[PDB]
Amino acid sequence: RGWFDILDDWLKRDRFVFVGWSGILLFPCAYLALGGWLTGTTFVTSWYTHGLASSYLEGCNFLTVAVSTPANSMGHSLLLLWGPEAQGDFTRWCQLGGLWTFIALHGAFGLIGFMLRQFEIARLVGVRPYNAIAFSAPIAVFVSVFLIYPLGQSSWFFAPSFGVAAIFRFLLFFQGFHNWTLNPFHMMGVAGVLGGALLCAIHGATVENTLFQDGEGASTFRAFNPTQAEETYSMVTANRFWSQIFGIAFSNKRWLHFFMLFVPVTGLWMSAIGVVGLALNLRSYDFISQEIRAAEDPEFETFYTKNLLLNEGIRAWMAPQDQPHENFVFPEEVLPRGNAL
Amino acid sequence: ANLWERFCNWVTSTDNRLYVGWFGVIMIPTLLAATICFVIAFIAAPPVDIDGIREPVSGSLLYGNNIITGAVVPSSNAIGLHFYPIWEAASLDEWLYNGGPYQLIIFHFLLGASCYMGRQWELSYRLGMRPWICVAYSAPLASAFAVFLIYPIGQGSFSDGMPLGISGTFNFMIVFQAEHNILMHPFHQLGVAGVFGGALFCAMHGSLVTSSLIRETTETESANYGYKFGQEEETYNIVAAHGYFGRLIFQYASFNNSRSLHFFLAAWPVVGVWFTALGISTMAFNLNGFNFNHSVIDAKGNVINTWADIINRANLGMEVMHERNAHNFPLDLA
Amino acid sequence: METLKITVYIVVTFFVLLFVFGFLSGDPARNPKRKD
Amino acid sequence: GFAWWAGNARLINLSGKLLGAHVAHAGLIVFWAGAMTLFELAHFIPEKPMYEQGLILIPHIATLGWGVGPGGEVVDTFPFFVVGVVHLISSAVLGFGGVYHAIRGPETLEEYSSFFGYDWKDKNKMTTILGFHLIVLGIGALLLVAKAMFFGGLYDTWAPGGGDVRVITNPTLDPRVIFGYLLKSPFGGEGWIVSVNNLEDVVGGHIWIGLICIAGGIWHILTTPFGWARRAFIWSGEAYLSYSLGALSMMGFIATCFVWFNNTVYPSEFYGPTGPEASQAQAMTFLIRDQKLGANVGSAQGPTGLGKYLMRSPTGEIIFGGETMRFWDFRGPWLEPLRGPNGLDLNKIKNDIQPWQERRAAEYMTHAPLGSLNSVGGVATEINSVNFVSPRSWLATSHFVLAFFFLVGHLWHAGRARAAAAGFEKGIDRESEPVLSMPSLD
Amino acid sequence: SYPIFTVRWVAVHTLAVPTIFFLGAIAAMQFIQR
Amino acid sequence: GTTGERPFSDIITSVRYWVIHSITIPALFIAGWLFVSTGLAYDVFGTPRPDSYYAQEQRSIPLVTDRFEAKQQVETFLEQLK
Amino acid sequence: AELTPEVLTVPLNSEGKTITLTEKQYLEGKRLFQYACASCHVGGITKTNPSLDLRTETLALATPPRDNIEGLVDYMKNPTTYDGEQEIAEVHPSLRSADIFPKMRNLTEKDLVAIAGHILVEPKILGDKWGGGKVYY
Ligand code: CLA
Ligand code: CLA
Ligand code: CLA
Ligand code: CLA
Ligand code: HEC
Ligand SMILES: CC1=C(/C=C/C(C)=C/C=C/C(C)=C/C=C/C=C(C)/C=C/C=C(C)/C=C/C2=C(C)CCCC2(C)C)C(C)(C)CCC1
Ligand SMILES: CC1=C(/C=C/C(C)=C/C=C/C(C)=C/C=C/C=C(C)/C=C/C=C(C)/C=C/C2=C(C)CCCC2(C)C)C(C)(C)CCC1
Ligand SMILES: CC1=C(/C=C/C(C)=C/C=C/C(C)=C/C=C/C=C(C)/C=C/C=C(C)/C=C/C2=C(C)CCCC2(C)C)C(C)(C)CCC1
Ligand SMILES: CCCCCCCCCCCCCCCCCC(=O)O
Ligand code: OEX
Ligand SMILES: [Cl-]
Ligand SMILES: [Cl-]
Repeated sequence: RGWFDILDDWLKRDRFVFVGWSGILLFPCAYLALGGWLTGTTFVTSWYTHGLASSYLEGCNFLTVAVSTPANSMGHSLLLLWGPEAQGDFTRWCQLGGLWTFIALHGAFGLIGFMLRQFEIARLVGVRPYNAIAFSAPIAVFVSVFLIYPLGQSSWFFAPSFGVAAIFRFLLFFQGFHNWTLNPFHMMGVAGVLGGALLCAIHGATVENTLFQDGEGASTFRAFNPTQAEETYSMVTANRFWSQIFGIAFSNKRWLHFFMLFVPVTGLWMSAIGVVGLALNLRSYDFISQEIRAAEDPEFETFYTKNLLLNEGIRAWMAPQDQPHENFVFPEEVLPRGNAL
Repeated sequence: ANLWERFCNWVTSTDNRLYVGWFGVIMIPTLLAATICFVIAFIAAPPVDIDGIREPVSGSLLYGNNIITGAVVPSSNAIGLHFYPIWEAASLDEWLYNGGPYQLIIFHFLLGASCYMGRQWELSYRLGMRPWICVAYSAPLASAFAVFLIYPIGQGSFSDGMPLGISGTFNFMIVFQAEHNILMHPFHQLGVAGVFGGALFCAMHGSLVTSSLIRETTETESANYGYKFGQEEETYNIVAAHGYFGRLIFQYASFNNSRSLHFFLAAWPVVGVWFTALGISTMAFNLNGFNFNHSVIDAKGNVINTWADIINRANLGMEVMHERNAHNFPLDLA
Repeated sequence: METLKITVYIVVTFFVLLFVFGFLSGDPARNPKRKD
Repeated sequence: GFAWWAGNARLINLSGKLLGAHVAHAGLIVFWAGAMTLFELAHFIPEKPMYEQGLILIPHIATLGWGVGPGGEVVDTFPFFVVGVVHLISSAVLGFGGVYHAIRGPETLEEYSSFFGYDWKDKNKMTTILGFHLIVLGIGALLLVAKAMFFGGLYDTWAPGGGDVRVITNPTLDPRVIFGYLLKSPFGGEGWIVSVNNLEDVVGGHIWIGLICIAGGIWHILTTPFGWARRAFIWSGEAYLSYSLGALSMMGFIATCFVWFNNTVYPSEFYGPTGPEASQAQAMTFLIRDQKLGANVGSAQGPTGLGKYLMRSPTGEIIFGGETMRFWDFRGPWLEPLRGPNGLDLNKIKNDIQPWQERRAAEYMTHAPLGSLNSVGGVATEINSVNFVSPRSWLATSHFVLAFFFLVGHLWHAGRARAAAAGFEKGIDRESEPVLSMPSLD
Repeated sequence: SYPIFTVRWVAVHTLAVPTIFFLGAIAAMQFIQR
Repeated sequence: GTTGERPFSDIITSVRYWVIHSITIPALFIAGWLFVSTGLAYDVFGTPRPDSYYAQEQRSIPLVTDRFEAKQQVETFLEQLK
Repeated sequence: AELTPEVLTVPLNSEGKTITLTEKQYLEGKRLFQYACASCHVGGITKTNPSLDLRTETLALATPPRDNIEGLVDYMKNPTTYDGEQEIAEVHPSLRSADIFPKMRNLTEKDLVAIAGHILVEPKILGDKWGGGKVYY
C-alpha cells in the first residue's frame, strides 16, 4: 500500500469522466491534437508550404480551412518546435507546417491511449475486449494513410492535409495518380463500409419491427426494462421473415453480432493494405492486356480506357498548382483536352 | 375452395419457402427478365454507341473485357429519353448497337426492386409484424432510382445514367464530380456520414454485444453455441455493456434501452442515405455543390487559392477530357 | 417485331390484372389477427 | 399513448382540436404566399429578367396575365402587391379560426353538431366531406377558365410577336385531345401531360376537370362506397392520411418534371430557359456565329463524321448536333420559325434568322439552369462572378425532395394503418406469436 | 452537498473556455475587409 | 447511476452559476475578439495580412524550398515587402 | 500588394492621356460589370464568341481602338465589330439598344466610366487569368 497503489486507486475511481493509467497518455494527446487542429484552422495559413489560404482569419470557411502538410522540402522531418528547422521560433514553426506533424503525432499517440482505455475499462468492468479489438481498424487506417503513406513518398507534403476540402483533394489525387478505385484492396474496403452500413440499418430495422408487445403504449420504447432477462424482439419471427424474403436469415444472435464486428473491421484493414502499396506507387493502375490491344487497335474502347483519359486530365490540369515546389509549367498546347472543352 | 380463391391462397401463403404475394407476382417476372438479359449482355453483347457519336464502347467479356472492366453500356445519346423496346428496332442488330438491353434491364429491375420493397411490407403484414422494414430499404431503392432514372431524366438522356459495370460505375462518379462538384455538396457529405457512421455503429454494436456475452461454453467450442435459436433469455448482458461503454465515454452517451439503440442503428444510415439519394436526384437538376472558386482574394485583387481551387483544377481535368469527341461547343450544358 | 410487341402487351396486362384483382380480393383480411 | 414527438397523433379522435390544427396550418400557407410575394416585390427590379432575381411567386402571377405585357415586360406591379396583401390579410382570419378551434373551441365536434362532427369509420360521412371538397376544387379549376376566357386571359409565350396576354375564346373540348394527353407515354418526344403546349388545351382540360370534380363531388355526397371498395381499403384516419400522402407524392414528382420541361405554362421569359432549351440555344448561337463568318453549316462534317451543326435524329428529323442531339424534342417560340416539315429547314437557317432570335439564343444559352448551391451561375468549374440559379432548378429540386419524403410518409402511415387496423402495431403478442403456430419452412 | 471543483469541472472548462475565446475571434473576423 | 458530482441541470439553472458566467463568457468572447481586432493573431501565428501575400509587382508564391534555411527563406520573403 | 493609384491609372484616350480611378470607382465598375456584362464576359472572355476577349492587347487591335476609357465608353453606346465595319447594337447591349437590352436603361455616364475602368484595371491585377479562360482558373 505504497505510492503506486495509492495513485492506482485514484486514477481508477468511478467519476463522471473515467481517467485510468491510460488517461495520462490519452487526455493530453487527444486534447493537443484537437487543439492544434482548431488553432491552425482558425489562425494559421498555408502560404509558405502550399501557396494557399487555409484559416478563418484568412477568409476560409469550414469546408476549405485545413492544417496543411509541411512543404515538400521538409522531407519526413519530425518538425519539432525545438528542432533545426524552426529553432524554437513558434511563428516560423507554424508557417513551416509544424502543426501538421504536431497533430499527426499527438493524434497517433492519442489513438494508442484511446485503445488502451478500451483495454483498461474492459478489464475493470469484467467484459471481453472486443471493442478494443474492433478499434484496430481505425488505427490501421490512420497509420497507413497519415504516416506510412507519405513515408514511402518524398515527404509529408503528399500526406492528407487535415481539412474537409483538402481531403476531397486527397481523394481526387488518388484517382488521377494512383487509379485507386481500380484497386481490389480499396474495393473490399468499400464492401466493408457499405456492408456495415447495410448491416447497421437492416439489423436495427429488424429488431424494431419484430418487437414483442410488452406495453400498451404506442411508443414502444417505454416497454423495455434494461434488467429484463427476456429478449425484447422475436428472433424466430425475424428469422422466418428474412428466410422467406431473402432466402437465408440469421438464426444465431451471437454470430449475427460477431458478423457486424467482422465486416467493417475487415473492410478497413483491407484498404489499409492497399494504401501501404500506394506508399510505394505499387498501384493497381493498368491491365496490361487492355493496353496492348488498345495500342494496336484504335477502335477498342472500354470504360477502363475512358477512365485513364480522365486520370490524365486530372494529372496535367492539377499538378502545377497542387505541387508548386516542382515548378511545373505546362503551356496551353501541352494540356490534354477533348474537343471544344 | 373456388379456383380463384385457391390461387389467392397460394399467392399469399405463409408456408411457401420463398414468399410470393401480390407484389411478387410482378417482381418474379421483371427480375427474371432483367437478370437474364444482364447475364447474356455482360457475356456477349457487342459494342454500344453510348454517346451517340458512332464510337462504340465494348462492355462484354467476349469482346475483350474482364470482370472489372465489363459493363452493360447505357443506351445511345441519340435516343435521349425515348423509349427503345426491342419492337422499336429494325433488327436486334440495331437494338444491340444503340444500347437497348440497358433500357430493358433497368426498367425491369426498377419495377422489380420497387415490388421488392412492397413484398417486404406484405409479408410483414401476413406474419403479424410491424411494417417499416420496407422503409429502411427505401433508402437503397431511392438511390438506385437516382442514378438509373432521375439523373437521366434531368440531364435528358439514359446515356448519362450509371453503367452496369464496375469500371463504368467509376466513370460515372468521376464525370459526376466534374459536372456537379458532388464532394462539396452537403447531401453527399451526409451520405458519407450515414455510411461511415453506419459502419462505425455496426462495429460498435457488434463489439459491445460480443463483449458482453454470458459464459455458456468452454474454451474448446465456439461461443456461438451458447445461443440456441428461439431461447427466451437474452444471450448478452446489456447492463455490463452499458457499464463499459458509458465509462468509455460518459454515462449518458450510452444507451441502456435496447429499443432506442436499435432504432438509432436503423435511423442513422437510412437517413444519411436518403439525403445522398436526394443529392444525386437534385444534382439531376443542376443544383450543384458549393463553389468557392476564387472566393479568397488579397488587397490588390490577386486570387489567393484555397483547397477548393485545387479541387477545381482536378475537376477541370475531368471536364476537358470526358467524352472527348462528343462536344462541339464550349459549354457542356448537359 | 409486332408479334413480339403483341406478346409483351398481353403478358404484361395479364400480370397487372393479377396484381389489381389480387389486392381487391379482400387483402386486409389476409392477416393473422383480426380479419375484416 | 403517444410521446411528445408523436404528439399530433393525439388529435386523431379530437375532431375540434384537429380542425384548429388544419385551419391554423392553412393560415401559415396563406401567410407565406402573402409574405413571400411582398418580399419578392420589395426586391423586384423590372429592368432585370425575373429569373435573374430569385422569383418564384411573381412568375406564377405574371403567367395568369397580371402585370405583364408584350414579351413579358412588366408593365404594372400593383397586381403583385394586391395578391400578396390579400393573401397576407387572409392568413390572420385563418390564424384566428385556427387557434380558436385548437385552444378554446369545443375539443370534439360530434356532440356540438351532427353535421360538422365525424367519425373516421363513417364511410358515408367521409365520402360526403370528400364530395364537398371535390366541388370546391372543381370551382377552383373553373376560376382558371374564367380568368382565361372572361377576365383578361393568360400569358401566351407562343403568341405571335414575342408573347403577350391573350384571351382564350376556343378552349379545346375534344376529349380525344384532352384525354389523349393522359394516354401519351411519359418518355421522350411524348412527355405525357407535360407536353401540353398551347393555352387552348390548358383551358379545356380545366373545364373538363372542373365538371368532373363537381360530378364526382356530387356523386360522393349521394353514395356510400360499394362492397368491393369496402373490402379493399382500411377505414381509419391514418389510412386516409396515407392515401393523400401517396397522391401528393405522385403530384410532386409530376410538378418537378413540369417545371423542368414545360415552357408553355412555365414561360421561359419568366422562369428562365429549360435545360433542353439552353442546350439547343448554344448550338443555335454558334451556328449563327459561324455562318456569319462563311461556314456552310449544313455541309460541315464534325470530328465524329456527324454534322458539326446539324444532323439527323433517329427518325430522320434535321436537328442540332453535338451533345444536344439528346434535346431535339425541344420546342420553343424562338426556334419553331425555323422548322420545316423535315425538321430544321436549311434555307430558313441561311436566310431568315432574325436579330431577336440571335439575342434570345444568346440569352438562354448564358442562363442555362446550372448553378452552385451558393448561387454561382454556370458549370461547376466556373469562377465566382455571376450570382444566379434558375428558378427551374430551385423548383425542380425542392419539389423532388418533398415528393420523395411524402412517398416515405405514405409507406410509414400506410404500413402503420394496416398494422393498427389488424391489432399488431405495438408488437407481437408473446402468448399468440403467429409464426410459432405455423409449420416450419423446412 | 457537492464539490465545486472536480476532475469533471476541469475537463469542462478545458474545452469550454477556449471555445468562447475562439468564437469571439471568429466573430471579429467577419468584419475584416481586404 | 451517479458518481457524486453536482448535476449539470442543477448547475445551469442556478443563480450563482449565471452570476459568475454572465461575466466570464462575454469577457472571453471579448478577449478572442480583441486578439483579432488588434492584429495580434496575425503576428503570433505569422499569417499574411490581406496586403502582404505578394509584393506589389509580384505573383510568385514565396515557397519554402530548403529544409534548414527555411526559417531564413521566410524572413527573406517578409523583408521583400517592407 | 494593394490597389495603388498606379494600378488604378489607365489610358483615357488614344492621344496618351490618362486618368486615375478611385478605388470606389473600381469597385463600382466591378459591380456594374457583374450586373450588366458578366453573364457573357465572366473572367474577361466572351462565352458567346470566345474568339474575342477583353484583354487589353485584343482591345488595342480593335478598330476604333478600345484599350482606353473613351473607346470603351463609346463601345457601350454604339458597339461595332472588331474591324469597325458594322454596328451591332441589335445583338449587343448598349445604350443605343437599351430598348431591347433593358439592363442598360438605368446606366449613367459615370457608370460607363466605371465599367470601362474596371475592364482596363483588371488585367493589371490578374494578368493572364483575365480573358485566359478555364486554363488559368
Ligand atoms: C403547424 C404546426 C402545428 C400545429 C398547428 C399543431 C397544433 C396542435 N398541437 Mg401539435 N406539434 C407540432 C406542430 C403543430 N401542432 C410539432 C412540431 C410538435 C413537436 C414539438 C408538436 C407536438 C405536440 C404535442 C406534444 C401535443 C400537440 C398538441 C396540439 C394541439 C393542442 C395544443 C395545445 O393545447 O397547446 C396549448 C398551447 C398553448 C396554450 C401555447 C400558445 C399557443 C398559441 C396557439 C400560439 C399562437 C401564436 C400566434 C402568433 C397567435 C396569433 C393570433 C391571431 C391570429 C389572433 C393543437 C391542435 C397537443 C394535443 O394533441 O392535445 C391533445 C399535444 O399534446 N402537439
Ligand atoms: C374549414 C374550416 C372550418 C370549419 C369546418 C369550421 C367549423 C365550425 N366552426 Mg369555425 N372558423 C373557421 C373555419 C372553420 N370552422 C374560421 C376561418 C374562423 C375564423 C374566421 C372560425 C371561427 C369560429 C368561431 C368563432 C366559432 C366557430 C364555430 C364553428 C362550428 C359552427 C359553425 C356554424 O354554426 O356556422 C355556420 C356557418 C356560417 C355562419 C358560415 C357563413 C358563410 C361563410 C362565412 C362564407 C364561406 C367562406 C368561403 C367558402 C371561403 C372564404 C373566402 C376567401 C377565399 C376570400 C363548426 C364546427 C363555433 C363553435 O365552435 O361553437 C362554439 C364558434 O363559436 N368557428
Ligand atoms: C387534376 C388535374 C390537373 C392538372 C393536370 C392541372 C395542370 C395544370 N394546372 Mg390546374 N388546377 C386543377 C387541376 C389540375 N391542373 C384544379 C383542381 C385546380 C383548382 C384547385 C386548378 C387550378 C389551377 C390554377 C389556378 C392554375 C393551374 C395551373 C396548371 C398548370 C401548371 C401547374 C402545374 O404544373 O401543375 C401540374 C399538375 C399536377 C401536379 C396535378 C396532377 C394530378 C394527377 C395527374 C392526378 C392525381 C389523381 C389523384 C391522386 C386522385 C386519385 C383519385 C383516386 C380515387 C383514383 C398545369 C397545366 C396554372 C396554369 O394553368 O397557368 C396557366 C395556374 O395558374 N391550375
Ligand atoms: C380526390 C379524389 C377522389 C377520391 C379520393 C375518391 C375516392 C373514391 N371514389 Mg371517387 N370519384 C372522383 C374523385 C375521387 N374519388 C371523381 C372526381 C369522380 C367522377 C368521375 C369519381 C367517381 C367515382 C365512382 C364512379 C366511383 C368512385 C368510388 C370511389 C371509392 C373507391 C375508389 C377506388 O377504388 O379507387 C381505386 C381505383 C381503382 C381500383 C381503379 C382505377 C383505375 C385507373 C383509371 C387506373 C390508372 C392508373 C395509372 C397508374 C394512373 C395514371 C393516369 C392514367 C389514367 C393514364 C373511393 C371512396 C367508387 C365507389 O365506391 O363509389 C361509391 C365508384 O364506384 N368514385
Ligand atoms: C456589359 C455592358 C458589357 C460590356 C461592357 C461589354 N459586353 Fe460584350 N460581347 C459579346 C459578343 C458576342 C461580342 C463580340 C461582338 C462581335 O464583335 O461580333 C462582345 C464584344 C464585346 C467587346 C469587344 C471585345 C474586343 O476584343 O474588341 C466589349 C468591349 C464588350 N463586349 C463589352 C457578348 C456580350 C453579351 C452576351 C449577351 C453581353 C451581355 C455582353 N457582351 C455585355 C457586355
Ligand atoms: C496548438 C498548440 C497548443 C495547444 C493549443 C490548444 C490546446 C488549443 C485549444 C483550442 C480550442 C479548444 C479551441 C476551441 C474552439 C472551438 C470552436 C471554434 C467551436 C466552434 C463551434 C461552433 C461553430 C458550433 C456551432 C454549432 C453549429 C454550427 C451547428 C450545431 C450547433 C452548434 C452550436 C454546435 C499549445 C498551447 C500546447 C502550444 C503549441 C501549439
Ligand atoms: C395551434 C398551435 C400552434 C400553431 C399555431 C398557428 C400555426 C398559428 C397561425 C396563426 C397565423 C397564421 C397568424 C396570422 C397572422 C397574420 C397577421 C396578424 C397579419 C397581419 C397583417 C398586417 C398587419 C398587414 C399590414 C400590411 C399591409 C396591410 C400592407 C403591406 C404592409 C403591411 C404588411 C404592414 C403551435 C404549433 C405554435 C402550438 C400548438 C397550437
Ligand atoms: C386539367 C388539364 C388537363 C387535363 C387533365 C385531366 C383530364 C386529368 C385526368 C386525370 C385522371 C383522370 C387521373 C386518374 C388517376 C387515377 C389514379 C391515380 C388511380 C389510382 C389507383 C390506385 C391507387 C389503386 C390502388 C389499388 C389497387 C390497384 C388494388 C386494390 C387496392 C388499391 C385500391 C389500393 C390537360 C392534361 C389536358 C392539360 C392541362 C390541364
Ligand atoms: C512524454 C513527452 C512529453 C514531451 C512534451 C514536450 C514538452 C513541451 C515542449 C515545449 C518546447 C518549447 C521549447 C522551444 C524553445 C527551444 C529553443 C531552441 O531551439 O533551442
Ligand atoms: O454524356 Mn455523359 O456527359 Ca453529362 O455533360 Mn454533357 O453530357 Mn456527356 O457531356 Mn459532360
Ligand atoms: Cl468519359
Ligand atoms: Cl456540344
